[PDB]
Amino acid sequence: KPQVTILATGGTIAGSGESSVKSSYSAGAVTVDKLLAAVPAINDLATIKGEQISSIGSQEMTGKVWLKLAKRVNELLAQKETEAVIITHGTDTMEETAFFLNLTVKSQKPVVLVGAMRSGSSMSADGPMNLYNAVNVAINKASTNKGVVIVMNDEIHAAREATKLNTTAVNAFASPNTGKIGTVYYGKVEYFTQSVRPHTLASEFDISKIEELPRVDILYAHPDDTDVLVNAALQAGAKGIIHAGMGNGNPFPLTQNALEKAAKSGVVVARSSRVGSGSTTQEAEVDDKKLGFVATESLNPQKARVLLMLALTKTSDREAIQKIFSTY
Amino acid sequence: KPQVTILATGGTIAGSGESSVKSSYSAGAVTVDKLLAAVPAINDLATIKGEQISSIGSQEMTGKVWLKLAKRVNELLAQKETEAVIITHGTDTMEETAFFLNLTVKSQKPVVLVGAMRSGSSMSADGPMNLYNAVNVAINKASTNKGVVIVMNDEIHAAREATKLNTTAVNAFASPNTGKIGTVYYGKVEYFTQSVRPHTLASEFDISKIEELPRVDILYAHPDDTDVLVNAALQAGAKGIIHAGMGNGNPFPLTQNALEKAAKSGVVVARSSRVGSGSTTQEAEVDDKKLGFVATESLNPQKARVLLMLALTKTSDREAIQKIFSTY
Amino acid sequence: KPQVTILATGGTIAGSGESSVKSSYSAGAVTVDKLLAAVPAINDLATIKGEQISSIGSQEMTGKVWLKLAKRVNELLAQKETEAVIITHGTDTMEETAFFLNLTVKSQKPVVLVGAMRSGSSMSADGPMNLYNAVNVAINKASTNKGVVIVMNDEIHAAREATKLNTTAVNAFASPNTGKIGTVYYGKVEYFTQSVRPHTLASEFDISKIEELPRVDILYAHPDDTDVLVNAALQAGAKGIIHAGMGNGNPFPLTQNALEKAAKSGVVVARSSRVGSGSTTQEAEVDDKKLGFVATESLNPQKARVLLMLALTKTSDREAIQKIFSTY
Amino acid sequence: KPQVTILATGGTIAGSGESSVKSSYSAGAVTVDKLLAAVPAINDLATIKGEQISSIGSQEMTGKVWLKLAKRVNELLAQKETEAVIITHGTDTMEETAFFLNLTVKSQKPVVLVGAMRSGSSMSADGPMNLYNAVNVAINKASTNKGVVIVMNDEIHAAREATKLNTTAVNAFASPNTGKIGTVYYGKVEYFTQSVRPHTLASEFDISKIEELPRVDILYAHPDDTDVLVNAALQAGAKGIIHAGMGNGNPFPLTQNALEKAAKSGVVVARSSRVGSGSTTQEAEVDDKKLGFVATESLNPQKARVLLMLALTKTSDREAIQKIFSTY
Ligand SMILES: N[C@@H](CC(=O)O)C(=O)O
Ligand SMILES: N[C@@H](CC(=O)O)C(=O)O
Ligand SMILES: N[C@@H](CC(=O)O)C(=O)O
Ligand SMILES: N[C@@H](CC(=O)O)C(=O)O
Repeated sequence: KPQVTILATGGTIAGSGESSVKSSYSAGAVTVDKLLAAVPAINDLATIKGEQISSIGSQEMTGKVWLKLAKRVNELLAQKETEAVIITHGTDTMEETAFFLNLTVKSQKPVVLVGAMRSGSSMSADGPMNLYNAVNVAINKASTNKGVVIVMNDEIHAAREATKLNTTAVNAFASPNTGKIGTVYYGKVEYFTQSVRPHTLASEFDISKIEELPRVDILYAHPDDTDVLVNAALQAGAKGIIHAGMGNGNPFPLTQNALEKAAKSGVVVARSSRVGSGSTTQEAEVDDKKLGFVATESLNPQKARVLLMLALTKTSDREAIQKIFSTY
Repeated sequence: KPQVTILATGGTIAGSGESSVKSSYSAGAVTVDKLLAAVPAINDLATIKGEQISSIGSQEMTGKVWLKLAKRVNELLAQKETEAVIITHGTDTMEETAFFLNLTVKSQKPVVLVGAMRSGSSMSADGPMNLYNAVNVAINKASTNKGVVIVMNDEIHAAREATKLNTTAVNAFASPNTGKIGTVYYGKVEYFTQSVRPHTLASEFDISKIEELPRVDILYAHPDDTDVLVNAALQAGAKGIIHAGMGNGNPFPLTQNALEKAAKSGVVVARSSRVGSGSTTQEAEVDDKKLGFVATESLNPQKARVLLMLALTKTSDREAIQKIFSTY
Repeated sequence: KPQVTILATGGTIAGSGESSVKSSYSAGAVTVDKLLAAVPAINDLATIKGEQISSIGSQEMTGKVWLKLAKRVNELLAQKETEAVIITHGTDTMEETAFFLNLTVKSQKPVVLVGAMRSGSSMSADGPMNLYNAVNVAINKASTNKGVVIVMNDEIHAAREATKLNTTAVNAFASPNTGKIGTVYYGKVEYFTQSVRPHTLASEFDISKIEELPRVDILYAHPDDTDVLVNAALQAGAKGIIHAGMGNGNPFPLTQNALEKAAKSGVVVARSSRVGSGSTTQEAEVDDKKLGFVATESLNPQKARVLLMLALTKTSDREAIQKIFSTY
Repeated sequence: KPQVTILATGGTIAGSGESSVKSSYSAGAVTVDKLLAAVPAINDLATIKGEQISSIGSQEMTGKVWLKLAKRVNELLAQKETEAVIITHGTDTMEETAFFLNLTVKSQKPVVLVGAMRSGSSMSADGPMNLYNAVNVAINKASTNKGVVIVMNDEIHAAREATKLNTTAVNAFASPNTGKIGTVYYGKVEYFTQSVRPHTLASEFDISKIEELPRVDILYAHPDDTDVLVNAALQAGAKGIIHAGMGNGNPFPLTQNALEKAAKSGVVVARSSRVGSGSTTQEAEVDDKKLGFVATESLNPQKARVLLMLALTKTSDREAIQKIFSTY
């Protein structure tokens, strides 16, 4: 059987309450032992080890945990015995973690993120099936060199493309600019596409000596907008600002003036959009070269923030950062 | 022929350059005369008058223009001769203006907003067809008491439900929580549903004596979030804050603490979501009663902001504002 | 507590195996007693009675069962004590049954159809939550006069609009031309729209004395198509044919010739589309008046078949049937 | 400039009426000269030659035209000077032609299909932009070895995945199981994914000596279904039958019996679904091995028909054809 490590970042996503007997096997973490008792079929698929990386809701995630997680995944995948890693994660910020890992994990071995939109104690809990399917995706031969993926609701999503698009639905994850790369239905894994954007082993980013990430704020645009939030971000030491613009990345005029001042001060200003899908394009209404801004193209604000944080570990140059957005 | 007024808020959405002869008829505004020359078939459908309300891109919209527009629409629809109004508008913030009018226009006569995702001078410009269809919707007997609608890409969307969900596509408008209420295909209008949430003549809001709207800021949530933007909004005199939360409206802990302090000071804090669709629900992970927050339910951040601005013209009471979010 | 009857058309959609004790209460049907044991929370919401109408997979449905079901629902809802009916049904043809009931049930009281895309013995079975939500929708005051609805995956779909759009997903039901009319999330029911097309008490159709429905076949169009299936339908005594055309209802020329001959013989030919969404329109490429065909407008082939079957109980007149398609 | 050939299969998709002067250049086909006059910017991108392959609406397409087109495309792409082919085509059956070419063109050079949902003479015609973008996709370096693509509405779709999913909308094309592989916005081409299913140079099929394709019929399933259409297809010499089944490919019992008899006679029976998306899976409710059927997995009925036609040029063996459906 293949060997896989499950890294937990919070509580259990499958099952509820205490186990009906004390397991003889310890996987290495109580959360993971609880998963193996809730979804016993996973033991027939792989030898499972477990680790508790953090113990939080995903809305409490920080860069410090991202760095810890990425360094550990890199260590685990460098081991000959370890065939893949599965990370159990809260759904709220799963897309941000997945995208961060997709640029920092230096391996072709599968890395699968999975969660649950319903509590494990709920009627019709989705966690058990989501986990079972995640293990099957982690051990599949075709999963190699696909990048980091999210497995939810019988679907396999590329980390660059995935987002949570609904507050409550079991089918909340989507890839609105490209679609799922594959499917997993009662453990049967099939891929139909793959990303052509560089990831994992092909990424230029290396976080192995980084202890803290650069500060990047996100602003939400609207009619009758303001300069005071730009100013407060600058005052708090923001190294970058993602602006979630109206339509195709458009600012209100007062805010634009403030962003232009931020960019001149050396804070990188990257234009995204509040709309949900599509590219925030170059050479539309905003003269990015004249103002000193980067266009984020086909991302969203929260994933753009992750990429700009990584870029800022290397450079604050506008052209070099535009090239990063136009590559990854 | 029915009499309709077209109100322009910027430039032409159809045609490009100068007219091939000087019209004998003036509709009342040069922009509208240019529309009638670009889409001459509309003159066979209605007697068209025109007015220029503002001359801006929609990313430059302000509450002052919203108030001017709402008061003028109410004046026009009070005239016996005027059967409907059409408003030409930039796409970026069309959903905000439409939602504002849906709660402030005191009439059952149709109010249609229309725009264009491509320039009128572009190949395959969408403005001419969008406008032709908009006039057909405005004059249709079934359009009475539907509320304010957006007509784009052969679709009729209810203002409560409509949003721009893509940066560039001609089909960028959607109603992600309910779908379009009708269709309009080469001018043939058909309704399949109507909103059951109160609007227009049934709305409690009245802006006839309001000269300035309450300040309401929007915040974009993310991992490793901050208190400084909350604090800057408070300092700039925000009467309300929309928080675009992670997942089902969840804040990061530092931010939650700052929002709790805002709410205690009498600034209304309303929880929405950054995700794009679904309800930001009551009685999920955030104890709204204990912290002093409102749940915005099935809106999005930018329409929640419009409703909170209107609510704040009447009250800052938490319970009363929750009832308003649960009604409209 | 309100009184509701659950009518089963096959097996259980929630739970698996035998009950852990023999219930003292009999609801009136073993399948329903099994549902009450699998989802005990439903007993706190309503007094439940049960009946077994048929015992089949939905792919085995026949007009005979539709007639039995419709007559029984009409009898139950005529009783003062009965507040609503819930029908448990296989997903495959749930849309056809729902649409048939929406034109034949002469009552404003709620009629809710519900099923499960996963077996009740599966990990993460959706039936328990789907049923719980269905009962909550059946007892809600706002559900009155909404027509027949389908409740799946936390969504409320109007029967006229609903379809199964995916082979396996828990989120397979959709309303592709209009969207869901409401939501139901852990039993909390909210409506946002309603149909404006006539249904239930406002329908002209009455099946109380009908023992067998007219035969209507469906044909699937494609390049290099044929006349032999039209001919075989005619030979088998088809009273109507739904043609699932290419694009906006277009036939291949050989097939068109055969359909024109069918229509001249008195068999009603109604044009739908194989594409999945949108209206099959009048006055596009096919001259329906000259050829003797009906355009089905905003339906799909299988729901068009249901409406044409009902129309054929009354008339074979082309204009009268076009009016039926353009009304319901 | 790169040299590209445009092959027309019907009339012009852009422009309308006569040219304002007689061109000095002939591209080689009057339809193509009319395109170059309607969209003159294309002449700055490439040296364009033109050919008229057929003169029909796409609803009149036959296997004979598919064979002529595939052989000609193979001849052209074997020429050193020819960098790509563009094919103008009716939208109704564009997905079938594209899928056929994707399995029969023996080249990595780009092959782009393009059409228009509105007439060139319409207001807001989409053909001019669609064609401009199609030429930009054809000449882009990243378009090599992507397989055959459909370019519509600013989107690049893989032929294996693309379908017309709406009767009338300009955004009618979709890839419901995977999404678009790239974008093209005012000629700026970007790819985000590529198909991992074999195509073009990697396909086993070769049509160079085939003069007529095997007959394959499609049947539309429904409640109270019949055996007479199966029987008529057999009688007309069908070598294969695609069954568009209820839900996950389920037949009605009478029909299943007739299909079992067909399969025993050596007619290949392949199960697809009427639903619109998802896989028609193996090992669900239908025992394919026992009955002698193939599961078409993640296609739709009309593309399953194209693949079964090509499979039947080589074999009628059940297992071998299941492998073909599981590969391509
Ligand atoms: N708030 C939870 C949501 C979930 O996991 O569904 C989390 O993000 O940790
Ligand atoms: N930025 C423009 C976009 C458009 O109209 O499409 C506006 O909102 O005014
Ligand atoms: N074939 C089953 C499918 C389901 O219920 O999910 C039925 O239609 O009865
Ligand atoms: N019926 C036309 C439709 C179009 O091109 O949009 C065809 O397929 O040729």
